[PDB]
Amino acid sequence: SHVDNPFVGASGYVNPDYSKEVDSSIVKVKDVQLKAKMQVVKSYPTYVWLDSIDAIYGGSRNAGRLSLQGHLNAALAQKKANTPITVGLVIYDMPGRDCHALASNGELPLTQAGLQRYKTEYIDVIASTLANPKYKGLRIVNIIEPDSLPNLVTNQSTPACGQASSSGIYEAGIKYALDKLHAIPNVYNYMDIGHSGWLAWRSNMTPAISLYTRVVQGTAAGLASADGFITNTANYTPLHEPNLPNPDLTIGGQPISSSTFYQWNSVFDESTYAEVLYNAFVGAGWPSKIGFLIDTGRNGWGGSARPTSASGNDVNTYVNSGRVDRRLHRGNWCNQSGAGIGMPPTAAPGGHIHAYVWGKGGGESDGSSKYIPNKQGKGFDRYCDPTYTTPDGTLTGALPNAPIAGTWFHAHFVQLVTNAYPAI
Repeated sequence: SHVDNPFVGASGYVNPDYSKEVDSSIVKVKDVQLKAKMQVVKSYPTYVWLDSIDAIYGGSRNAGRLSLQGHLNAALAQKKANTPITVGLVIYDMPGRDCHALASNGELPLTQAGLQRYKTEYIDVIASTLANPKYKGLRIVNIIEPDSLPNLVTNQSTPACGQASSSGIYEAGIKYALDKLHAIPNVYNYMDIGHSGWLAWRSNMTPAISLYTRVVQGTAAGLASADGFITNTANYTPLHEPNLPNPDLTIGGQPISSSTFYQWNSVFDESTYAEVLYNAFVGAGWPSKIGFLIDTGRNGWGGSARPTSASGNDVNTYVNSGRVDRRLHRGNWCNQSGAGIGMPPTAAPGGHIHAYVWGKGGGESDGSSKYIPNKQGKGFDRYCDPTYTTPDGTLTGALPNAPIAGTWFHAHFVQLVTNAYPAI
């Protein structure tokens, strides 16, 4: 029943809510070739974010979206005979969610009372829904709480993150999620582990690896509770930086890793990141068969200005000429301009990569560019404000006139399709 890599030989569930979002853009554009590229984009599986208790129930409780059961019912109707199918879910309601965000939309407080709600009203309801014999023929693939554990390693100076650590609540929430979800034999769990590479940098690697190891080892099944890891969830870092294959290359006596853009971080892309983590986890005693997912929904960095080479007599000129990631700063995560769709969802593309997945479907907003009245409790994170100067000293790169988090952003969508790499 429980196979090593649930993506092998399997189709994927195509979410009709994402299709309906895409359709809303198709009818606005008169370019029939662009319409066609959008038809193709909505043919790909996209992950379903359970970003609140309300998201489990759908309907009027969640902006008209399908309930969890509605998703699982639709998945049944898409399953081909004698062919497995994966249903992608994002488990995303940690107490004190997004401790490093300027404005988190997480509903649950970072308290023991918050944790008990997480257990009873969120995880337990999801787990009992997934355990229904009606759905035994589906393979459920979970992205486990993005934007949670890595902050305990890199952002402990932020008070909310220091408290997520010292309270034990993040670790308690992950353990409970893994215990209840791994107990269902057709459920596969992939631990979110960020994207930047800062988790692997210098004195961060040991606490990062030991943190993930300690949390999963303490579950009932130990390391078997996690089938693997996922990087780049909802972010933009490219699969490869093809013009900068060697971070140690020196120009003017300095390695290009020391350019402004990388700030001494030798991990330039998600392929390098996943391999660095894989080797470290195997070094910590994880089984060699662990797999990595990479979210490639918005990390293509294509279009007609994508660099094809690198040149320059100093590391900054060189790196900036050649990097396909065109962001002002690798810390800019919201509604990024210039970004394009990346690799389509792809099973077992090579090595220890179990799959390329569209963790976040391109076109949905990362947050509004102002505070917009809404009934979902979605706020205004200045990292979504195009005019905001971040603590890193650059603007955000976010697209202007953005709607609230998790709702459709037509202008970003058109841009993402136009700039797809590979092209649609």
